[PDB]
Amino acid sequence: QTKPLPALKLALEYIVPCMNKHGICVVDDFLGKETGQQIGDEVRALHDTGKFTDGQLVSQKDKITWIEGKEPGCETIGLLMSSMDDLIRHCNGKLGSYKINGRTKAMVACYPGNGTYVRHVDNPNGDGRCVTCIYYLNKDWDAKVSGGILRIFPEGKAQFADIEPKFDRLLFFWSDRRNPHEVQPAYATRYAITVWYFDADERARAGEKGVRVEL
Ligand SMILES: N#Cc1ccc(-c2cccc3ncnn23)cc1
Ligand SMILES: [Fe+2]
Repeated sequence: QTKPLPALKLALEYIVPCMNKHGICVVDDFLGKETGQQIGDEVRALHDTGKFTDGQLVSQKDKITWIEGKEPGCETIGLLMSSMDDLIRHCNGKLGSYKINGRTKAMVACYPGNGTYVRHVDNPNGDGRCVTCIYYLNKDWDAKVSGGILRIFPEGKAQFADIEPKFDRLLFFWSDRRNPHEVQPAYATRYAITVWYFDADERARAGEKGVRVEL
């Protein structure tokens, strides 16, 4: 007896108030089992064929790739991105005073899970990114056995959030200092896709994390 929520309804009746109140918003069953397993297979195919780069080489002074959405074998990742963009479009105007004029490409990541991430802020220095969006791909993830919980500590609140990296879960949170977060050790392989959305004013006033594409 079940139906998908129209994006406008999901954005305005849930995402906007959740974000404005808590700065964090979880949406389960975002795309359904079929589209989600297709994304998983595409992500796993990229990994098996050796298209990922060591993530420690990116950050220094996990394994990742950046997906635009139109590449061969990434069609459904492109659809995920379109569906995310639609939600943000229906929100835009009402997520704080942000006006979102773009986003990064999709960061597709494999986290091997062998006791691997410390508390950090995604955007500490006003790099322009205002909303972090993560989509998880781990079928039948059991956190008791496997770990890998994202813990978020909203700043100046007497509460925190424990987000399992669950299949077909879409997560939004403010990328700035409001949401320091850590990832507890994991003991199985994980896949996720992260996109960051840009506020126009902060972006204009400021690698691949600094590349704004249109929605
Ligand atoms: N599944 C899964 C999965 C695991 C770890 C992270 C990860 C790594 C490093 C920093 C960071 N910040 C927020 N998530 N996250 C993201 C997704
Ligand atoms: Fe993070």
